[PDB]
Amino acid sequence: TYFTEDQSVDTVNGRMGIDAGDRAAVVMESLVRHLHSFVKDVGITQAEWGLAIDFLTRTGQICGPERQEFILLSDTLGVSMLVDAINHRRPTGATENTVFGPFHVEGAPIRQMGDDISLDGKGESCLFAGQVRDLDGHPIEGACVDVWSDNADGYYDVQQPDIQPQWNNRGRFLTGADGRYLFRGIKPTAYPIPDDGPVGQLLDRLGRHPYRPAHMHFLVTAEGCERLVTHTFVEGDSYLESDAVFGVKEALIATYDRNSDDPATAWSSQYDFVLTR
Amino acid sequence: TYFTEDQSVDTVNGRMGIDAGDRAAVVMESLVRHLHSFVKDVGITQAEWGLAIDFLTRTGQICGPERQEFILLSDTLGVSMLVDAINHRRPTGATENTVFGPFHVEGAPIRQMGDDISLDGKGESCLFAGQVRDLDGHPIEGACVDVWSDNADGYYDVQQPDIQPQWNNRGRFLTGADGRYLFRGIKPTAYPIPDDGPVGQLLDRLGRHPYRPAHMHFLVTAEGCERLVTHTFVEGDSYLESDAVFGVKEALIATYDRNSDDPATAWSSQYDFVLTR
Ligand SMILES: CCCCCCCCCCCCCCCCCCCC(=O)O[C@H](COC(=O)CCCCCCCCCCCCCC)COP(=O)(O)OCCN
Ligand SMILES: CCCCCCCCCCCCCCCCCCCC(=O)O[C@H](COC(=O)CCCCCCCCCCCCCC)COP(=O)(O)OCCN
Ligand SMILES: [Fe+3]
Ligand SMILES: [Fe+3]
Repeated sequence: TYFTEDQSVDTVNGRMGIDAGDRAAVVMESLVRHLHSFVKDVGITQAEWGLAIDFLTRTGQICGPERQEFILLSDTLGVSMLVDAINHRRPTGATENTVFGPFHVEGAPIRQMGDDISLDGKGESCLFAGQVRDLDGHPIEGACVDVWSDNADGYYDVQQPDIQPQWNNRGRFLTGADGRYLFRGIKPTAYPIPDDGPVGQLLDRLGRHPYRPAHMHFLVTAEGCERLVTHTFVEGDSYLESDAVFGVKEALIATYDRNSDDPATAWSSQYDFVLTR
Repeated sequence: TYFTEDQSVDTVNGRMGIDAGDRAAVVMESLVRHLHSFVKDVGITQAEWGLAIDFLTRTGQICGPERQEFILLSDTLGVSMLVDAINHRRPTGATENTVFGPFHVEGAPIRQMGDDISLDGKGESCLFAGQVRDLDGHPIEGACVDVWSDNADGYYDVQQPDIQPQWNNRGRFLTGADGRYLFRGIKPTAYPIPDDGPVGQLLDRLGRHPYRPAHMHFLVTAEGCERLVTHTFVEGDSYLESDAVFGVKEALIATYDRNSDDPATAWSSQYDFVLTR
């Protein structure tokens, strides 16, 4: 007949004109099924529906050059981490992926080893070093170590374009024959995700804080290897067990050593990445 | 301790700081549960995730004074009809609700009975008439009949702000003691929902058309009665069995009679509304 509540799912899915084995049909069949199930499960009202419409609208409207509020929504509802988890499984011993987040920027300067990526000098100086190897234990020559962090104010460069220098706490480093990287930066600082839009509103309404534990992002790539999209977390950070975006993994926690002794930098963090074929 | 695929839902929901019985917690618990189930069900890829982010973003960004693309998305996935369905359980004999759609505009001119709502004179003239009553059969005095339709070009006034006169095919009528309404308009025309944004892209990808059968919208309100948000459909419209927004109900299909004899209007359509509660 016409639409009924009991046949809502079949009614909507049955309008599709594409073959059932087309990937879009498989995805959309499940999306509609789950969406209808949700609405029925909690009895979404007309007013609640209107709230949702308004929220989704504002979420897209606040997106633009320096802000991806839909990524933040995905991130804070654990969707991003879940997508990473089911797609980027790897053997024991290989460094684990985690949530990408929205603040990677392609085409960062290719810098020299030992260069200082902290261009505004805000934070405590830190020496970052380690080795890229394959799963069989061999250093990889010509791996690209693409790194990004916030500054001491809790912001990535792209969040404060007219304040932070371009490429602040960003750089790309290409390993030599020994697989080693080394650069100077600052010790990362815990930061709230942008909380002045819908995502911040929702966290507030759920009695959730917006913070992530301090971390340095590493995107490590090499010919013939799976792309490693990860971060290292500052050991001891108070938010390690309450990351707003669910990104922490035990093995990604990095030690930070205080350097009275080597006063080139105040801190050092050593961390080795292991890629798979 | 940390996020795992198999504990993804508990991990995310467990961060809520509000009481389990708070409406936001009930809704969001189910939203996260269903959203994670969906992602797992069909194995959303990183690329698919990225496509969704972009799509949701564009959907919100194209919203504005004259277009609610999130409503259209809700409508075309059957969510709007479903929310209307589960929030109404009216008695036998009361006129049924259906999908609101995005084109109602508050504060339409209060017109006299017999006034013509068709200001651009595009379409075949039609006389619309009927009676508002209660379930016991008594006319309702002082009901407001708030009506809106497209013009012959298949657009609501707000979709062509520089072309259509303001309030074209819109008006509010207040019933007298006999409960009767009467106005002149045009016979409505089948129309595609706006198909140049994400929603149109999606329908195209699913091999679905963007069309609705011809209809006149009626929002009927009265003191002490449930708000009636409905439409009447043009009998015999070839899209009655394939409404893009699933809004058709048998009882809302209206008969249209041709008037050779009184060529004041070409057509007349008589339809009574029965309010409840
Ligand atoms: C294509 C389909 C599109 C439509 C699909 C429908 C989806 C429905 C799911 C969302 C429904 C959630 C809303 C539940 C409302 C009740 C509890 C939460 C908020 C609530 O209390 O509502 C209001 C306040 O909310 C606030 O101030 C903050 C709430 C923020 C908005 C609600 C959450 C948005 C939904 C998240 C997006 C969906 C995820 C994307 C995949 C006012 O009520 P009150 O009781 O506080 O007032 C009394 C004070 N005097
Ligand atoms: C919290 C945020 C969550 C973040 C998102 C994660 C959730 C996963 C959602 C995944 C949806 C992807 C499904 C699309 C199928 C793609 C695979 C088929 C092959 C292909 O490339 O087709 C594209 C289809 O994508 C398209 O048509 C573009 C994608 C459109 C799908 C998005 C619909 C989402 C519904 C939102 C409801 C709100 C829920 C609130 C609780 C072509 O591209 P094309 O078709 O454009 O080109 C043609 C113009 N006809
Ligand atoms: Fe980050
Ligand atoms: Fe309409």
